[PDB]
Amino acid sequence: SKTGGKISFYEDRNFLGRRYDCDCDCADFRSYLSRCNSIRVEGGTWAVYERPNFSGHMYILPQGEYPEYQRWMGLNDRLGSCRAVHLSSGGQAKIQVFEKGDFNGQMYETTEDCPSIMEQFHLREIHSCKVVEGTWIFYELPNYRGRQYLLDKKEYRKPVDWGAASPAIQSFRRIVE
Amino acid sequence: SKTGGKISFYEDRNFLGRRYDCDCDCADFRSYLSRCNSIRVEGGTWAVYERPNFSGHMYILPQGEYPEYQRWMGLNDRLGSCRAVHLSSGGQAKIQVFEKGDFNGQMYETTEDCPSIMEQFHLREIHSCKVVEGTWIFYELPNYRGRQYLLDKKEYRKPVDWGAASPAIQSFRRIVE
Amino acid sequence: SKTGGKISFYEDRNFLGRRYDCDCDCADFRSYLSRCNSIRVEGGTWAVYERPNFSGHMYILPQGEYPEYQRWMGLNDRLGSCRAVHLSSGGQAKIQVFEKGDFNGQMYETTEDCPSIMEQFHLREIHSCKVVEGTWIFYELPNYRGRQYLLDKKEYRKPVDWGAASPAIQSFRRIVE
Amino acid sequence: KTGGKISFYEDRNFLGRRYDCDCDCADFRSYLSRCNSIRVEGGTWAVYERPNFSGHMYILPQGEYPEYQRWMGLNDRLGSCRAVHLSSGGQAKIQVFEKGDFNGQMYETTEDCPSIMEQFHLREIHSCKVVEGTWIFYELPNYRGRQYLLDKKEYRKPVDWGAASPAIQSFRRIVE
Amino acid sequence: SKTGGKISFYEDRNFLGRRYDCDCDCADFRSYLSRCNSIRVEGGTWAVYERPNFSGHMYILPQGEYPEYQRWMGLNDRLGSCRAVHLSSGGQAKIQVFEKGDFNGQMYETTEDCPSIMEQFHLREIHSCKVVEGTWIFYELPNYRGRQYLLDKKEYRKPVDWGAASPAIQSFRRIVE
Amino acid sequence: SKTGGKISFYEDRNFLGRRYDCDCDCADFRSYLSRCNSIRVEGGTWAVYERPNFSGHMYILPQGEYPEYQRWMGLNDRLGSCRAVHLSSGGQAKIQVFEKGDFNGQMYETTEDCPSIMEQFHLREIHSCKVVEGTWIFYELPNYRGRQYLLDKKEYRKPVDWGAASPAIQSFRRIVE
Amino acid sequence: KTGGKISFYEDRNFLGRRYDCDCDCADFRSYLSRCNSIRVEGGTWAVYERPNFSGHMYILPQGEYPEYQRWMGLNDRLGSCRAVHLSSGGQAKIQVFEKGDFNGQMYETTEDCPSIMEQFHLREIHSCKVVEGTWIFYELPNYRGRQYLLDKKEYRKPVDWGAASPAIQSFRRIVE
Amino acid sequence: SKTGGKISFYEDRNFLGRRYDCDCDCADFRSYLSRCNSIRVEGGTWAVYERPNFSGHMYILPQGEYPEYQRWMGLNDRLGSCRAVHLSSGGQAKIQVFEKGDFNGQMYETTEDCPSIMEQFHLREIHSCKVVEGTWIFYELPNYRGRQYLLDKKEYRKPVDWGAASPAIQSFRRIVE
Repeated sequence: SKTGGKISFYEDRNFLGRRYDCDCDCADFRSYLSRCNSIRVEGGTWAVYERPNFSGHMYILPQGEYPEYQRWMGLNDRLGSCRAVHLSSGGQAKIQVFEKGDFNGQMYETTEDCPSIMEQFHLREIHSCKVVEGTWIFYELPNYRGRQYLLDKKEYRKPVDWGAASPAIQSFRRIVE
Repeated sequence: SKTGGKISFYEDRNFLGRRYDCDCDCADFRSYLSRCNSIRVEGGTWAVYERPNFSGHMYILPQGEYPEYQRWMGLNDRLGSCRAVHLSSGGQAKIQVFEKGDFNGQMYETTEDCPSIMEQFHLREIHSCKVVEGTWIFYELPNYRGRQYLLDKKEYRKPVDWGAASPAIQSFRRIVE
Repeated sequence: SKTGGKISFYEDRNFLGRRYDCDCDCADFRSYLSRCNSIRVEGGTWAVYERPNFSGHMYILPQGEYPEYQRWMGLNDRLGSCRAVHLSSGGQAKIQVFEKGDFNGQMYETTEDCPSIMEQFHLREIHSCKVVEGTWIFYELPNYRGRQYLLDKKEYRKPVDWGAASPAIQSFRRIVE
Repeated sequence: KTGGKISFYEDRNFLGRRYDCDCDCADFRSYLSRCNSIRVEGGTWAVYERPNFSGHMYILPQGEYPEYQRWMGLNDRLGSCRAVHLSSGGQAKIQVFEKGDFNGQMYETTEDCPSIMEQFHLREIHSCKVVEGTWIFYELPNYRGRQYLLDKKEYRKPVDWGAASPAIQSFRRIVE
Repeated sequence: SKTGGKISFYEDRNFLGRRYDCDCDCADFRSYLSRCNSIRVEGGTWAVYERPNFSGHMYILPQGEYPEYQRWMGLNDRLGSCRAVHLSSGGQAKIQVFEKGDFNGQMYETTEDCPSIMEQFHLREIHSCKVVEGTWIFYELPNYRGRQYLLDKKEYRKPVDWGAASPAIQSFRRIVE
Repeated sequence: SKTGGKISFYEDRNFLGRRYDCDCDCADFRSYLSRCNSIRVEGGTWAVYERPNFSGHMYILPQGEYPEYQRWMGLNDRLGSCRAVHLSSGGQAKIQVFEKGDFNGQMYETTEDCPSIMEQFHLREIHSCKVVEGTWIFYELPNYRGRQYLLDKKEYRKPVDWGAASPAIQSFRRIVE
Repeated sequence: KTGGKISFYEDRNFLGRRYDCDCDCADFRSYLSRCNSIRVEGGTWAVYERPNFSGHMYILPQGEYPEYQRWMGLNDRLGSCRAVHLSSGGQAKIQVFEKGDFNGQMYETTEDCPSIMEQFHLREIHSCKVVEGTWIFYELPNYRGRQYLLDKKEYRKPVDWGAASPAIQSFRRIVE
Repeated sequence: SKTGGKISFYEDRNFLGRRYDCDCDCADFRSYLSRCNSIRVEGGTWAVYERPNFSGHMYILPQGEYPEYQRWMGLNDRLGSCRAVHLSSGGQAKIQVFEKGDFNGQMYETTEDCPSIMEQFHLREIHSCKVVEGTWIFYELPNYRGRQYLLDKKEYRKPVDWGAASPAIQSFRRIVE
């Protein structure tokens, strides 16, 4: 799963026999193993399928050590393909900003970035803000220059709550994983 | 929120001189480094600060290699604390579920896992569903048993749309990583 | 090659700036890098793309250390997706066996494995062979047991070139790994 | 070769004295008395009962072997191991022609081609078919221009692979 | 205070079932594990807690492997937060230094480094010294130059006792790790 | 230095030539290298000596990258032995406990552990405490059983400051690195 | 063998296409055109100008080589590498006698000894001297009891090594 | 062997309980483990001691997985110090060269290297040799340049058994690594 995601199939109970290892999708492994009867998932979370090419019944596995096929709700040692469930769509973040403080004045909501809040919003300062999802950097200047502040919480009622000595912030941007 | 992640500070530019490694949050390394002119971030995103105990001008450094401080928009060479940003992958994950097909009849919206549809809600079948944020697993039988189906951020107009030949679904989970 | 490849993209020349790493295919990394001017392939062979979703122009990158976008024949630094390339190990070996030593008798070829060459091909013993490519195991009996001998890509007139003098073999196998 | 390593235990269930190898060892009977379990983290390995690769011999893929009977072994008696360099590459073949997928013009040599016609007399290659391996076309010779990718298959048009003109002057093999 | 360190929690005993890795402080993993019956601590010392946000009954686990919770004197199987203990190696480090031999004459006690004896104190030579806590470096010339001598937690009755043929010492540092 | 401590010597400036690596003391390496002209210290802090068997002039090196022998204050490429400076003597911790709270009543000081504070100190409860060095676990019962509390700070004025709902603590113990 | 790996770069200063080996490769001219830098992370390696170990050949310890002239190389032309298994062990010899450090009783065979006198007729060994390697004495035979350790040296008393009685019945070699 | 050894001590049988790891000698680990009933040597060969400061009874432990104190012949679980053992690589090779092929001429031996065998031994060419043990390099000239050939532990009557037919060599070297 690209952050250490890997999964290892074994042909005997309790991690024995031949072992086959997979870092990505793999649409068939019936060549390497005849049967899979235990799995260790060291990284990530896997769709694992009975036949090859992602066919048959599907069982899914996160990090952990599975010594018997029944403790993934399996029904045979028949497995043939696996797909990594790659994580949530990054498109989940959102933020609310206010003109006056303590959530007063005109308030504007956005799931995207903001180069010049003067231009897209016609506000000079920002005195309070709720983060509803995600994490955000506040910039004192347009174009993501200047003093930086990190909004890793939920709500903020005046600029010092994000560690600013002034309401001068003029652009903001989301971080992603 | 807890995997590999590492930051390295060098006294001199181009990754030279005394070196200090932070693999989690450090509130004062001024006794190891007198200065920092170059950073390497092998993993994660970091907030570094000019002063210790996370104060002063702060910069965010993603993975990357920064041979002088002007590459992290640094003002000068004084840094003193480092904090690693957590970027919750377990954000919101909503799902809607209906008792009739094509989103008719009774319906619920949940944020959380459910070992028994007919316990927590009063639906025996499930015939349509909306996934709003995240990706979920549908189970044939109560308490996360039976055949599993996997449901990404889509809409599902009939049970056949998530694979299932039937509407016999009586538990569901959200994914986490 | 196998699934252990890994490629890393840098935003500046000489392996500097923000860095993104793949070990599997990435539909988009435009939400991670503004540009790309150096690449480091640590494993595998990769196909890289100007645009997300594998559109645009395509450059092929083998293992090595690429300090500039012109050292992979690129037209500029706009890349947006990548995807590892495979080398057909499910179709990378055949064999030619021979009833009489030094290629007398009649010539029997396959690219599959053979359980009981009696059952499949109607010979009692194998006296010669040339292997097209691949590595192969002979066993004494049909069920793949008994003494085993292995055969790298070459030409053996008499059973002495592999590990015995008895002609007794009744099963053979290509090995994928 | 890449990341291969094998471990021999004098006792079953991966206990006792343990001796590790990642290339070949012609005799390790001095380090190891018996051998009743093996771990193979990477690669496939040939294991010989006696030193310098003699005696009965077993193959073992990666996997975990707690008894000698699990690798079909006869006793606990083994003393040398060779790693098997499975032939990587060597199957890339080709074929070309200046008209549409017909045995008219031909060319079947498994080297490289910096020039459409210097490395083999031909104006422009109009279609092709590999017999194994993966090959790369280059819109202009000495391997410049638009890169294009072909897997072991048959082609019948410069649009059966993604391109515009039949403009094609170079062909290179891949190995991994 | 910042090197490798890792803790692993298993849903089931003897290191089995779903697994969760903490390499720095985690304030709530109840959404990854419903339980924990076995822990592995590869690095560092940890505080784990029954409830999230570091509350409830707490246990300290050093490096080790704990196959049931009764091995960490656990009361039951509910754990929810993990915090890594910092054990400051840069504790106190005092040194005394005299202008005469055998601890006679003017003398100072310091906790901190000193680029010039004859700047901060008014001694040209240094002829005796006591190391109270820690280990220090003596330098021939001011500003951490010249020949270095190394001084562990000992007493030093004359300059010859720390190696030096002379008393020409005019800077010193403490060690840090 | 046993927590990842390693050092690498190179026979050319800027990390080139033959490289020799050392995890422990090494009383000679003039066989492997003729000259050392750059060093990378990846772990720990090293005494490094001019001749073999820890002889000649001594230079010491912490973590960092030293491309020229002069930037460790060297004078030649002559080096022959190295010793790891292993960290501070663990014997630095100390703690003060009080009968009444806010540092009242009889007060007892100890640099060692305490099995039964009733027996060694004849105190039933402990209502306040200063840690002067080290880190300590408080036990509600004798013999290090019972509820655990962690004193990772400096001073504490009533039991809840170490998270206790009661003054019932009866043994305490130091942690070491 | 243990942890050895070598990297060949087509370009100087560790750039270009790069091919890695940790066992031997008989020919890698297909993966690598030229070679102008090498990195050797582990082990010592023999590098041959031509395939299957032919041509001129250079040794390279671990180290970092940015030019071919840094390994005394003649060109950029090389195509195969063997890892050199430096002989580990093989020098442990011995000698024993029942009186005090005198060539009276003798015994010089470089195997093991579970029994003071069955594996070689002698009551108790009273002193000894190894000619190389490191050996271990055992207070009682079949290698039980107080262990004692001898480096390549000469001894002249069961107190020249740390023990009480001259009680000594077993001797075992070490290899690492 | 070399410096890459590593041994790990467990307080319970079957590699359980608290664990301490060494890669270099440890005068005391009684401040870390109450007991020891299983050991894991991952590299090297180790000498372990009942008491700190290498006193008490001594057990020698080669690479392997020791689940019980009786499987290293111990008398109980009180161990308190350890220290790696070396294998004399500064005295592990000699050679015997020969003026005339197949051991005619007179017999010249050393265990050192030889720069100019002309200067040292008064021969123009080397026609035979047997190597006692060790690996050796012949060069064409005295300064260790020219063509090189290597020689593993064996017996070569004519210069054909090593890589040439010309007798021209004037320098040779034992290699330590």
